[PDB]
Amino acid sequence: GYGLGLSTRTQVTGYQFLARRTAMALTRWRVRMEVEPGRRQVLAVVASVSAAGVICLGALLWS
Amino acid sequence: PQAAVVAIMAADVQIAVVLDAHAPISVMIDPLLKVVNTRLRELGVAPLEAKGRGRWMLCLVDGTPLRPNLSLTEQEVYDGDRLWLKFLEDTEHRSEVIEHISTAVATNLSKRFAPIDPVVAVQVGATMVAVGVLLGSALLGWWRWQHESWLPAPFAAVIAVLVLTVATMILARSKTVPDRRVGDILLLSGLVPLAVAIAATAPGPVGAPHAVLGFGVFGVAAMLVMRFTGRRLGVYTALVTLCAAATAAGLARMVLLTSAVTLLTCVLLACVLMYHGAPALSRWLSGIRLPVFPSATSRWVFEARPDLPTTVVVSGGGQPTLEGPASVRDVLLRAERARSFLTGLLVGLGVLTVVCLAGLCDPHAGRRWLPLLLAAFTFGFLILRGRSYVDRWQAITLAATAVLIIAAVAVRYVLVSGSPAVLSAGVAVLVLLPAAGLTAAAVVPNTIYSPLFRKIVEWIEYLCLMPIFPLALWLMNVYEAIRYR
Amino acid sequence: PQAAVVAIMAADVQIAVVLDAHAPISVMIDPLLKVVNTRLRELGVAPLEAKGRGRWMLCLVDGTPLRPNLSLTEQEVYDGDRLWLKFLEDTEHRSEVIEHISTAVATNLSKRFAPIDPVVAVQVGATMVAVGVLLGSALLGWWRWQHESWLPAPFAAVIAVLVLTVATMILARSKTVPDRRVGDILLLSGLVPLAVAIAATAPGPVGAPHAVLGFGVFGVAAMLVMRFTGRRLGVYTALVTLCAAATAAGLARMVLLTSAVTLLTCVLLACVLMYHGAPALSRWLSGIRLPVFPSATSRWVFEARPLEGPASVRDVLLRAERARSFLTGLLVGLGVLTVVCLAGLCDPHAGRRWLPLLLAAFTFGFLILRGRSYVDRWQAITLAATAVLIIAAVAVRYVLVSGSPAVLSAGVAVLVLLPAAGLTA
Amino acid sequence: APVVKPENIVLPTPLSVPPPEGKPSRPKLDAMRAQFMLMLDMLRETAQESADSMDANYRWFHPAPTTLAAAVGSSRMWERQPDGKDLNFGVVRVGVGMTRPEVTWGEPQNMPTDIELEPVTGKALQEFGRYQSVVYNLPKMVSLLVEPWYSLVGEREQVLGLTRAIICQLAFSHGPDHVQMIVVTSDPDRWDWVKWIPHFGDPRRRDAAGNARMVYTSVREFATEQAELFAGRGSFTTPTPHHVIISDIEDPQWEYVISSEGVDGVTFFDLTGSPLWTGAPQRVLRFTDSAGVIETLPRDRDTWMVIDDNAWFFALADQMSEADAEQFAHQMAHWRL
Amino acid sequence: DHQRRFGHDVVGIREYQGQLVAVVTVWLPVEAVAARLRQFDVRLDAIDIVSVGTDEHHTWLVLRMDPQRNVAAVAARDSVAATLAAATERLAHDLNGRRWTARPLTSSEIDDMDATVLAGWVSPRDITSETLERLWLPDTEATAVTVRLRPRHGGVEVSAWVRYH
Repeated sequence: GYGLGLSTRTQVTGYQFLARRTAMALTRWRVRMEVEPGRRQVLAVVASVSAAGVICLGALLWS
Repeated sequence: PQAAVVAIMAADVQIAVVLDAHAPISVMIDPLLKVVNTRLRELGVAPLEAKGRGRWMLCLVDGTPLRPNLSLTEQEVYDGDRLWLKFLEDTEHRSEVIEHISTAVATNLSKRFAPIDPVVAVQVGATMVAVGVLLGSALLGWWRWQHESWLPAPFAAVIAVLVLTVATMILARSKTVPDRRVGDILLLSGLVPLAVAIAATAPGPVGAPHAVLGFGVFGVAAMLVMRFTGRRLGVYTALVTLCAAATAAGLARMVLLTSAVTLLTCVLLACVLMYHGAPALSRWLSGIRLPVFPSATSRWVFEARPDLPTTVVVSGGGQPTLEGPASVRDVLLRAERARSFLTGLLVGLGVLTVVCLAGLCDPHAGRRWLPLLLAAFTFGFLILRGRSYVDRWQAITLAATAVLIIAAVAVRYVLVSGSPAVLSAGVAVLVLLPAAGLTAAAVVPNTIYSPLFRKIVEWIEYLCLMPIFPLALWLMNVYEAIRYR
Repeated sequence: PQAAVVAIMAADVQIAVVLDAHAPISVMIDPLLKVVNTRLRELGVAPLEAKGRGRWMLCLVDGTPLRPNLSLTEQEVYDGDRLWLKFLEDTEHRSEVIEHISTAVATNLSKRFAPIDPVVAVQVGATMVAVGVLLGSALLGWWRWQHESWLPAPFAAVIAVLVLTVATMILARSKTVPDRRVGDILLLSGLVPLAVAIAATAPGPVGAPHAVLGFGVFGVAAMLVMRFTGRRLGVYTALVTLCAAATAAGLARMVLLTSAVTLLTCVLLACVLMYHGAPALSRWLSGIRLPVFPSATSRWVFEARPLEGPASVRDVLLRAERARSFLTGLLVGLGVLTVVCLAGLCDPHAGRRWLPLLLAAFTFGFLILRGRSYVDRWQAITLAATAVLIIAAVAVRYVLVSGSPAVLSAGVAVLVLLPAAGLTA
Repeated sequence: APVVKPENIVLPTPLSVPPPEGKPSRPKLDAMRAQFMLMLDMLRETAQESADSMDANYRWFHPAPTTLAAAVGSSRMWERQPDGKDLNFGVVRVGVGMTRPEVTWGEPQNMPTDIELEPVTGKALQEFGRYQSVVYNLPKMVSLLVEPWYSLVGEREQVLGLTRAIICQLAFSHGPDHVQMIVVTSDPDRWDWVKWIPHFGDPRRRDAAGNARMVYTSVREFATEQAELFAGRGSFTTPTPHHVIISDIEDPQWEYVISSEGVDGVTFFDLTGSPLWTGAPQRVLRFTDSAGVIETLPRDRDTWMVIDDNAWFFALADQMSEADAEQFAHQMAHWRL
Repeated sequence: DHQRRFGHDVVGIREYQGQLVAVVTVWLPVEAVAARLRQFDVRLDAIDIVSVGTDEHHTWLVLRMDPQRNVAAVAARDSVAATLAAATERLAHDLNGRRWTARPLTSSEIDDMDATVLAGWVSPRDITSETLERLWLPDTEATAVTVRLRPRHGGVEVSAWVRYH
């Protein structure tokens, strides 16, 4: 049934897929996903945080 | 011979009789009263008796009498017709003034020229009590701020307790089945004096942790109110967002004694991250749960054909019960709950990001161009983000947030600085930028852009989204700290 | 037994009938239809017919159906009421099921809520540019208040003339839709920078000459846009009321050297006269024969329809609605004047401080008494609201500028107790 | 009359994925999932349009009992002869419930094994098969020509409401020349409203009011011996008037005129469910909920044959009050054709 | 001004920022014609019983209505004239019956009524009932008795006055 247990990669990526599809359904009332901007822009946030960490490591060395 | 069978209405009971279809009314109305009286005595009801002067005479349902010298068939009476047996003072009682009136506008216009219904009076009174208690709590908080004393804290507590008890008694259904509005308005309004009293309980000039505890108790009270009532999800959701941010900022203020600029910047980063997780959180809070996956069950065909919800008619009068589809009806209700939560998140994050960008004080010389550039990037962020939302009030919330960031930074520079150039630039952006928004709203839906240009305008969103984190770290001077510490 | 005379209506015809008050509705609904069909067929009008599947309902004119198993008396229909004889189509149909969570959420929100569209979008743009230019005009006024610079007045003048020309072009070219309110919003927004531009041309330190000039020109421009367009006529009525009072005060401080207290009291006297004068003055203003753009109610009456003939009822409806809008505007403007003058008079650091409190109490009672008089919802609501805000203003002023715990406690007590007393009623 | 068309639609094949194997294409998979989900939605909207067609068909042919006030035009349009109208000549509405649609979901071929089956597409196809295999809130019907009798078991008012709805559906849809009705009761004051209905008129005996009303207070009281020289019935896998005999008398004399086989061309509705009439579980319509949920053995939608031998949800009964039945009866008494 | 409708008879209307319509009637009649002051949706401003003397004797009911108090009722009808025409016909058909006949005034005979009211003086009295019979007694060459019915606080309150010669 349901309860705390163990799960595989294919299950977790499938869950993330359904989460993104529900997010698009909620925000935009469409469910066609030939392109999803949501992934693109959360990856832009990830790039922001990664660049922040990179420049954080860069300024540790010289002065 | 032919006979007609009709239902005589007399003394509020229905009596079926058989009547000659071809004799005149006045011939057969003499034994008919005897038959009706005999039936009434069988039923044990007070028999028909005349008073004054007049005749026994049969009227249709509207009251028009039958012609007494004509048979039933000559007056178009058929089987199963209902006739009222009455004693009338005169033989003439028609009302022949038929009148032409358009029924659509007649049944329409009455409800919107309606006078003041006392349910509206109760709602107005509850609203104005809400405004009054909010003004009282605000004045008590202002007195506690200006005049550090033990006086305002118990008085706000008493008012809060009495208002909440009154509101709960209203919501206790003893006085309110249909208008939860009164109870919700009073309940929401009474929470603010409670938070004011709790904050004023702590010593010091301010409420001792710079009023962490007031915002905290306000937030948790709103969370519990949603947990128990669940009606006004958007409003309490926005208030919970504001209270959560204020409590986090205040706890970092008293624990770490860090600068207010650092606090505003990290709260800004929190809202920036939170705008992207807002659809997910609205899904999660609404109770929408994506289906559990079969881990090891080999069976995949389930012919269980789930049963029917029988929605009993709310009158409870034995009416035929209707049927919804299944348990999955709650997907609808959780769906409007999710929309309400998401609208609340957008409003609250909008307020927080407007407040955080009011941390731009001095003119642009020196390092002050960096937070202004951060404001510009977040403006482009929010104004392009609105494509991702379809419902009008969410899109308006994002657009309004974007333009209010510019409005707030401009008014702060023109008020704090005494430079006429700053004033001219501020009034110039105030008049041009929403005018540009109006022109964009007028032109863009009515013209057909190149897919290339659509890709660039798609990419300004991402390109202004990216550089805001290093600018945030520049404003927090974490880079210089790592340079020196 | 009782019989209730009621007038039923069906198939654009109203017929007066005398229904038995105690027989259930389901008993009478059947022969009543036959009577109505007989009367309509006698008139040559096409009789009522059942289409598809459904049932007949007697309904109140507000729209709710009556209960078939209960008579008129149990469901509180009384003599002289009107009933509506509908044929409700049967709503009973299959229930769609969308098993997938995401698709179900998408279709349920898409079917039930309103998406954003260009019609709303242009109005949002107009609203926000209105807010922006109001902030800009108020900000230039703040700068000219703080500093003696002549240069803000050219900025206010140029932004005013640009927005007014844009509004006029939109009103002329795009008059074809009820989204011409985009032009109205812009023009209402742009009269204010014109007023502050004219006012800032008054030399020397800011004061009454700037005030009298600005409110005078703004009220005059309000009256012209009344006569030229006559669409947003309620809000222009409120604005011209406020400008009339402000211009009277400005001329009273320039032609004379009167104190503020005397002017506030005289304005209050004018307001209490004007609360009596308002319902007749609005019927005078109904006849001003400004150009006829119908508002929402009249528009949505005319969509359902095509001294004699329809021109008469069209004229009557337009006149009545204009009168209603004028009167509402007058009440709102008078409420603002009342609250601002009672705020101005009630200073606690005055030896005669007991008297304006008495005036506040009597006028509070007067407005609440007068609130019972008018039949429209928002008019009575406006009167009750300004009644609450006068005591709110005097309480907040007394607790703000006087640093005493006693007056603080008294104000915060009455400010919660007296609207609660209103809630009890 | 609205038309419904059968279909046959094969379900899409779910995706497959190899499991990983120890140690000592996410976008492609998501695109394939999206394509699968769109195909599934296309099938769902096809199911919706077919279901709406079948809904319109049934509610054309079987209205709600309340809406029978419109008593002309479609009145009495059923025809005796064993073709065409035979598809609905004998059958009457009893409530609302589930039924299988006209689309037949073909079993998807090339199903991957249960370890290779991708979770999301497999679960979504599971749910599609579960929920789109029935149509919800459609009229549930009972054929008078397939059973010797039906029995109603439940509280008194529920059973009476269902019986009034049954009587009214027969009276509206079938003419007096094809269906005649009898009521045998111990409580005659609850059946006084049926005197208006033409189908209760006995043509042989005439009185002042017209044809004699066929309501009897006891089974012994029967002067309709003409309807009792028939044989035991052959079920209909048409006799000139089919007789419907309501009974709530609770009399041990029934089994004399009622064998185990019933009577040809007559159907009985045993109100007050008794051990005499409940001797066959497929003929028992048992009230379970207070709201009026009926449970009985499921039957085939096309042939009315019994599917399985355990009781299951059948319909939410159409309970119709005495006031509404009397209103219809007054309306119905106007007509003579 | 004249009006015709679905109804039976032509009704004369006079208008001067408000409508005036008279109903003639032809002893003691019921005092409760004020029940028809408040019809189903129309709200008449006043009902004046007018009777004049001299030998001739004439009696009229004159109707006053303001459309601005009746915008909801007028907006559903085909014209503002057809509203008060309908109310006039209702009151006329209500009175028409036992002994007294009633009919709405033609527009020319409205001015005839005005002329016969003019024909070329005492105070109002407050306690009204049963004094009307003794009020008609004193000698005159002409006399005009009139009683006004008005809606008041949801009810009907009555006032009257008379002039002689």
